[PDB]
Amino acid sequence: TEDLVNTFLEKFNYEAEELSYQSSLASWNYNTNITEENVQNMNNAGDKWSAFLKEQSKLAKTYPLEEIQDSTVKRQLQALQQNGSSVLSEDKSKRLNTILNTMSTIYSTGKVCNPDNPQECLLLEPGLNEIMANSLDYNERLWAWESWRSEVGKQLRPLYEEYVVLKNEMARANHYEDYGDYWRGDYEVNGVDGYDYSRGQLIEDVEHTFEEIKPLYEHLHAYVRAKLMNAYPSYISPIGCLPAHLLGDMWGRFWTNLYSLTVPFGQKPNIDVTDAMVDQAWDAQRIFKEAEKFFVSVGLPNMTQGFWENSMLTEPSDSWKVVCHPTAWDLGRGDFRIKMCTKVTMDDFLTAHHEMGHIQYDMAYAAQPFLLRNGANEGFHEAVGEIMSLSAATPKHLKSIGLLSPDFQEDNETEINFLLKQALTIVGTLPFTYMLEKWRWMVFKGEIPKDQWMKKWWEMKREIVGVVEPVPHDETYCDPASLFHVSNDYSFIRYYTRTLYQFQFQEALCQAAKHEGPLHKCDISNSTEAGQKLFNMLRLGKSEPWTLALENVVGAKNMNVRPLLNYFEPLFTWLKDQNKNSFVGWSTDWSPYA
Amino acid sequence: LCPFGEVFNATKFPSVYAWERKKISNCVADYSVLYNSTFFSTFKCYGVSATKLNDLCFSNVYADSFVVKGDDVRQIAPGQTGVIADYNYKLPDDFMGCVLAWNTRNIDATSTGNYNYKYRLFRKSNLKPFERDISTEIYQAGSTPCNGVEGFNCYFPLQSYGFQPTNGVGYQPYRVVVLSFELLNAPATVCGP
Ligand SMILES: *[C@@H]1O[C@H](CO[C@@H]2O[C@@H](C)[C@@H](O)[C@@H](O)[C@@H]2O)[C@@H](O[C@@H]2O[C@H](CO)[C@@H](O[C@@H]3O[C@H](CO)[C@@H](O[C@@H]4O[C@H](CO)[C@@H](O)[C@H](O)[C@@H]4O)[C@H](O)[C@@H]3O)[C@H](O)[C@H]2NC(C)=O)[C@H](O)[C@H]1NC(C)=O
Ligand SMILES: *[C@@H]1O[C@H](CO)[C@@H](O[C@@H]2O[C@H](CO)[C@@H](O[C@@H]3O[C@H](CO)[C@@H](O)[C@H](O)[C@@H]3O)[C@H](O)[C@H]2NC(C)=O)[C@H](O)[C@H]1NC(C)=O
Ligand SMILES: *[C@@H]1O[C@H](CO)[C@@H](O[C@@H]2O[C@H](CO)[C@@H](O)[C@H](O)[C@H]2NC(C)=O)[C@H](O)[C@H]1NC(C)=O
Ligand SMILES: *[C@@H]1O[C@H](CO[C@@H]2O[C@@H](C)[C@@H](O)[C@@H](O)[C@@H]2O)[C@@H](O)[C@H](O)[C@H]1NC(C)=O
Ligand SMILES: *[C@@H]1O[C@H](CO)[C@@H](O)[C@H](O)[C@H]1NC(C)=O
Ligand SMILES: [Cl-]
Ligand SMILES: [Zn+2]
Repeated sequence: TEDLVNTFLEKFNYEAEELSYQSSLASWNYNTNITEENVQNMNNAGDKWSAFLKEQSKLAKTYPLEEIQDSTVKRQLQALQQNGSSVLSEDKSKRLNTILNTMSTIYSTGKVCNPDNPQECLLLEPGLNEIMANSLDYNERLWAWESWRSEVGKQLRPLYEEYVVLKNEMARANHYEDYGDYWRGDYEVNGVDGYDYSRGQLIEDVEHTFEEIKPLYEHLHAYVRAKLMNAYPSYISPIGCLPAHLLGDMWGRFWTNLYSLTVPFGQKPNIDVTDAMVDQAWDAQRIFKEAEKFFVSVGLPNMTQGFWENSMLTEPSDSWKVVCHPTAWDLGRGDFRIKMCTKVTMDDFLTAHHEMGHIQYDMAYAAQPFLLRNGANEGFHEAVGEIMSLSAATPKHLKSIGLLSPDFQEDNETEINFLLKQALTIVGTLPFTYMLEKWRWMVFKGEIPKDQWMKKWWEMKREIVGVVEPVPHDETYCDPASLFHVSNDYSFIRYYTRTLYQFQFQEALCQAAKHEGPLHKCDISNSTEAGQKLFNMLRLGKSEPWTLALENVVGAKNMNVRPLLNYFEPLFTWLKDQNKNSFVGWSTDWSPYA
Repeated sequence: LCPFGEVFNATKFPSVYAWERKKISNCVADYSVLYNSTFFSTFKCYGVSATKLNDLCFSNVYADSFVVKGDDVRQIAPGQTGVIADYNYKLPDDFMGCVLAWNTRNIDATSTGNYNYKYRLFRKSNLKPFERDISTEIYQAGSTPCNGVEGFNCYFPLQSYGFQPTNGVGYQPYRVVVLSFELLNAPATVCGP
């Protein structure tokens, strides 16, 4: 019986190569040409690959998982068996897919019109996002914030209600507690002694690690609030929460756009020499060849010939449509490319190292069998790509490449400016991410009644995130669904886990590189020792459990907040002194309304 | 004088599961056409020297032709245990010849996909050195009989390569020619001048 699974997977692995590569080749043509001709061809090849997974997963369950001894073989059959969630009515699943498509269309096509000038009707991107990121008018931002939740937000309320019912019915039929328990299975390690992990242990570890982030976030909140009181006078209380429409985007997921209002030492020049670095045009090939030499110096292989022949490295002509999201592609059969709408700027140069980090990960685990070609968990890929742009942004690397002036002055004030910009993006999103998943987890678990969704949502915003709603929202609203990841059915805890992982990786690779100064000044270039430690994790794929793959690089079997907190320690001590005459913490009772 | 171009520069090349054999004897071998070429990408001579063989005499040469992907070329060597080396073409541990291979993506790969080249994926036992198997009988991995129809634990033995020009080097079509040298009791029939 153990030999039967071997012959079964040996056909699955080779028939998957066919359908996965054809569905990936067809998917590429749509992203390189948006035309109904390609939209239908892409979907057809994807439908074949989907129907394949239907039958193969049912057949995979017929073999007993526990009757297998080979760990690598047992792990392969499990992935196929766990892929079978076909326990619903053909009509109700058809409606669930209709609900999932309706919410996606409402979110992507939702438009709001300016009440002063109805000629200007704005959708989310671009428009409302430009208002939430650049406007300094309290009322203008309040309009866009409230409109997106009162128009498209309310339309998603009934859909999300039925979305929860159908998703929980699907999960409970697969021996899951709820749909939240379903998503949490990506971290579950059932088997291998000493390396296990449960679908509830994540909840405990996420809340534990978040408790150590509270002091750092409380001081970033206090510093931002004080700076925002000067920007929006008479609108913010020195002891209350921050109004949601003043956080830099539609939801407050990132405080990146608040840097202009919260810059510590604005008189120092910014290291983003994008304008003058455009004059150093070079070419798109030079940008990615520089990214290539980064990984080559660390001991990783060069980019494949298919990358230089089959990838979108610029923007061809005008008669050819192209989607502009940056993506790295591992289509299979050795086909590696990157598609990204990039010019000769500098912020994409960091993302170029990020996306090429995804390719290096995809290249390394290609030796593993088909079912095992994936990151250790959902957070492993993004953490790998983030440390590349993390090292490629240091002044030392920029000096040695010939991009920054050879005599740049690194004061202790320019160090705070950079770290503060990082904290607004990296640390500001941690309470937002955890609180959002904490709300969805409790809703799926049936702990939040339907008549208390928005009441519990904003009760947690004021306590966990320290953000108060500007206008009261009754149960007709559905502000969670006003975010892409919520209404488009995507787990969100991956952004919290990868953020802790990426600093564990960087700390491990910089210690392997024997970095001297602070962690934020580390660049693992020319460090073959750091690459060997990283490569030992990339080559594993999803073969070994995520706890072991994490242990191979950082030395731990679980998340760790210490590397993240040590990265921001120079800023944390500076924030504690800046807030000595302020008020750290917030009252959950103050609101901009009455 | 030896028909080497008829084997290397041959138009159609066979599948690895149904590899072909050509027996060459009584001619004047010019091995300089082979080792003085960037055309070949591998050329690993086991048992003999790739250069010294030009001034050596043998009895007959057996040129074996077939096609495998780039990652399957490393199995065409003495002592290998992959799928090609187990079910398609096994070289003996005492092999005395040269294995030549070169990339043929522009010839053996089409944008629509070249599914012509096939290989045997399942077999009861392994292949003895230089054995061949053309059977298309439904492989039975379980106990329940398979009759002639496919189905549960009943799999067709032959699988086909997918040769598209966007595949990586490891998945691109390579044409392999396994020159097998031997000497019987009569040691001189083909030799270099
Ligand atoms: C059931 O399985 C299918 C198919 O997965 C297959 O089987 C598993 C065991 C693995 O071997 C897979 O390699 C194999 O294809 C699942 O559907 C697909 O799931 C994959 C990912 O699991 C989706 O592809 C990608 O998903 C990434 C998740 O991080 C996305 O991230 C990108 O990463 C690239 C790196 O190159 C970068 O450019 C970016 O960082 C980017 O974020 C990526 O966008 C891409 O979508 C794929 O879309 C899914 N397709 C379908 C048709 O579902 C399915 O989820 C699973 N169901 C379960 C487990 O319940
Ligand atoms: C398969 O076809 C190739 C051509 O595509 C053949 O290569 C040619 O081989 C001949 C000998 O058979 C070479 O001629 C010799 O060239 C040298 C100089 O290199 C010259 O000094 C000699 O006098 C003689 O003319 C020829 O150069 C060579 N050309 C190319 C382009 O390779 C090959 O022989 C054919 N057969 C095989 C590979 O078995
Ligand atoms: C280490 O990395 C640096 C760059 O990060 C490399 O130094 C550059 O090398 C190029 C050509 O090799 C020179 O044109 C540059 O002038 C060098 N930079 C500086 C600042 O001088 C270096 O080659 C890498 N390897 C070693 C061993 O140092
Ligand atoms: C886009 O397509 C170009 C030509 O392909 C053909 O025309 C497009 C409009 C589609 O209908 C496609 O199905 C056709 O086969 C390609 O030359 C080009 O590389 C493609 N990608 C980009 C980014 O231009
Ligand atoms: C990477 O490029 C260098 C320089 O050309 C080369 O020596 C090395 O073999 C290459 N590595 C590959 C292609 O894996
Ligand atoms: Cl919200
Ligand atoms: Zn990425």
